[PDB]
Amino acid sequence: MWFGEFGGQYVPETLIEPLKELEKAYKRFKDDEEFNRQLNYYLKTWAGRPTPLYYAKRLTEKIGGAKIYLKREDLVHGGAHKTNNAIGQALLAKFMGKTRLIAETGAGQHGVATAMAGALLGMKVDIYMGAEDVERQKMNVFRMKLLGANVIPVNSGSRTLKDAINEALRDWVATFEYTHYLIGSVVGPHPYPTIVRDFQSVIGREAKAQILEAEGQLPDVIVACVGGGSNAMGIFYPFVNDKKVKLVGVEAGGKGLESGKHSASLNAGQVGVFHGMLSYFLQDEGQIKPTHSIAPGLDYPGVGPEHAYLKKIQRAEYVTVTDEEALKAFHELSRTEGIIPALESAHAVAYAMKLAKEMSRDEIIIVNLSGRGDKDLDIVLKVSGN
Amino acid sequence: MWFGEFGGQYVPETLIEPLKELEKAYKRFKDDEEFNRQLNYYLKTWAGRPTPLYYAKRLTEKIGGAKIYLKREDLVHGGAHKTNNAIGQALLAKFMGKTRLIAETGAGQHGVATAMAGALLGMKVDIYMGAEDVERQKMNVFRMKLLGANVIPVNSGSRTLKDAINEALRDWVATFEYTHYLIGSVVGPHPYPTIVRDFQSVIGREAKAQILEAEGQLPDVIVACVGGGSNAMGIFYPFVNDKKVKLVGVEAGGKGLESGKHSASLNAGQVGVFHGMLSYFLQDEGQIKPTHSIAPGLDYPGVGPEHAYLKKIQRAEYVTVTDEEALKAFHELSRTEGIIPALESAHAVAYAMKLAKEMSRDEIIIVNLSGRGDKDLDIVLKV
Ligand SMILES: N[C@@H](Cc1c[nH]c2ccccc12)C(=O)O
Ligand SMILES: N[C@@H](Cc1c[nH]c2ccccc12)C(=O)O
Ligand code: NA
Ligand code: NA
Repeated sequence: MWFGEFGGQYVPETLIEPLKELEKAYKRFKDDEEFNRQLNYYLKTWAGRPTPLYYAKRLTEKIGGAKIYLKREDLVHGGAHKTNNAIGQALLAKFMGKTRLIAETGAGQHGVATAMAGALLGMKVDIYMGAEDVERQKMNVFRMKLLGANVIPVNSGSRTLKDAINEALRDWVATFEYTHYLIGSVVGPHPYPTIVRDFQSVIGREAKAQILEAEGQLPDVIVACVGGGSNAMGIFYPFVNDKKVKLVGVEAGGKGLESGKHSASLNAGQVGVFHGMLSYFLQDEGQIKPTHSIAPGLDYPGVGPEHAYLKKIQRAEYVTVTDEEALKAFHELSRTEGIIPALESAHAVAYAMKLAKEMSRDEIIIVNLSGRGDKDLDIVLKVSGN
Repeated sequence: MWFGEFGGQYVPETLIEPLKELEKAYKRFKDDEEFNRQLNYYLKTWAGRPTPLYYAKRLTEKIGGAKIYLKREDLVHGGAHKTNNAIGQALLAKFMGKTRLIAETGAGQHGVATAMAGALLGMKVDIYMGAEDVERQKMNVFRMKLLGANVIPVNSGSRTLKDAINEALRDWVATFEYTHYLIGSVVGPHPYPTIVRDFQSVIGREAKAQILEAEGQLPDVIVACVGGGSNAMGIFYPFVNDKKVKLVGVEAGGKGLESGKHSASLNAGQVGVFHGMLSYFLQDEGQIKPTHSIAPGLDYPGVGPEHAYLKKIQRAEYVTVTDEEALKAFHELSRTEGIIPALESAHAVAYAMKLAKEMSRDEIIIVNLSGRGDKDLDIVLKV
């Protein structure tokens, strides 16, 4: 439930029952033979795992520093690592006898992944989405609709991701007997930060074997972008006990840290309690403060408790990258390696490039390439221009 | 060079030298140990091969007949099978000492695949694209520029794919010393229909191994959509000598075969020489007729000569599906399996659905799901 001081279950008593039931089911199924057979089979045949680990030789040579490898989560079905979590939890839901999935989304990407897994497993899917986000993510909303899901605009509060999570929890209180709340990152009340991390850990287990195969040793650094923290947790977690492996999380610096238009909770936020967890949040009077990133998956005012924990014990370092740096990295990866990254992933690429220049040519960086940039084309067209 | 009577090399003198140099380079490198190390490496670590073979359980049970498996070329880097050919020909070009790629595109999908492969290997890339297609494919155009390619609008003729291929050929004649012309499907003069089919055959080889693992037998039917024919040849070719495996190719029926708006060359075209090859072409006083499909990859007025051959010897059957049926299958796959298919691929899905209803529950159909539908979201929305 806790990662040091961070985590917990700060919810009304009406959620205690659904959360206890989910904990019990997960403890039962997580190591179950049949559950893991089916999950692996879907991950393989439907999602396309394993993803490759790709040596970005041109990019490495251009920078003239450490070797840069990309863990190619951009190749998973759906175009992002979120699918690994959507399948794991949807399958758990199905083993729990649930017939409906609900989920929040802000960028839309989780909503799509949820819709895809619910279509796969024959479940009803309802997606809560703040109205400001719906307006800004018309194509992802359309994807969710083609996939058979219903999108429910949330008009309360600030009409964004924080408010969609709050509305989804209210729904789950009334519907948990047949509904599973499929949370999209390593956030929320226990057992969600644990479960989502466990479903994303496949990324690091694969990357560890692949890098051993490619280079005969562990990497010197692993770099991942941090919104809520699930792609980073998925790649970090199997290297947590390999003490020589540096772990770097990259937050959204937005228009700059001193601009106030960023989303860097670990860098600039303060301890707080929302959405059932004690973690770092960006807040003013204890209110959640508006956040921004050019990468819409990075725009959440909190961060997962397990990251707060790794930061506190100094197991992992957390840095920031601006919108402009990320954008430059997005263009550079496209032109240099023929890989169009998600703007989220482009944050991690931008930090890696900086980092590589300072290291020696026999050192190794693995970047988690959390998604592909098709979803971002409209935004990049508007901001970069034609 | 020929498939039965089809194919060939019917080009001006000025194209002979480039084609014969390509053909020698191909002979040299196709089985070369280093060339195949490099190919396999890029296909694995950059493209993501192998792609999985997926049992479409919900769809199969709903229809109630044959089991439907999908060969998931939607999961290749770039979201379509074109990447296999783009890699293989770009790498060839690189081994030949070329520094530049040119390529035609209509739908923009080949233009993107070529741009990606050029970027990967550090080549210059110029894409020839009919002005008509440029205006309908804003996002693919954008993709190509992000990948560092240049897009050259073509304003001659009808300003569509056939004209792009013409201009690319004219450029290649001038530039082949340092440029490779990376053609997009199993069409053109020898050795292109062979080279493209050889670089797609990986699809069939994987699918063969994968269906044996899954079901312990070969399939009853393999179904693929057919524009120029490359995804279909890639999946068919390794099964050509397995005499019990039926091969079905699905052409764009457009607004109906009666309607004048379709791209069903094998089904309603006539044999003719165009783009250096004898094959089936849709023709009016003998000029190449305008063509149409909702799936922009299926709108070439010709078809690859290896298909013309397979049809003639009756080793494969060719059918058509309309725009309407393809769009219904696009929606059905999305809702039932959580896979949004390319509108090209949705033609094969739509036919496999029809076929499956008529077949037994222990029979097996493999559909080549040649692409994902992200690229098609604008046009499906705009509808
Ligand atoms: N907004 C993103 C990522 C996301 C989903 N749920 C979250 C919860 C916390 C932080 C980020 C997220 C999306 O919906 O695709
Ligand atoms: N027009 C499609 C497919 C294509 C490329 N070249 C071709 C030649 C023949 C037939 C089809 C094609 C594209 O460009 O992506
Ligand atoms: Na944050
Ligand atoms: Na045709």
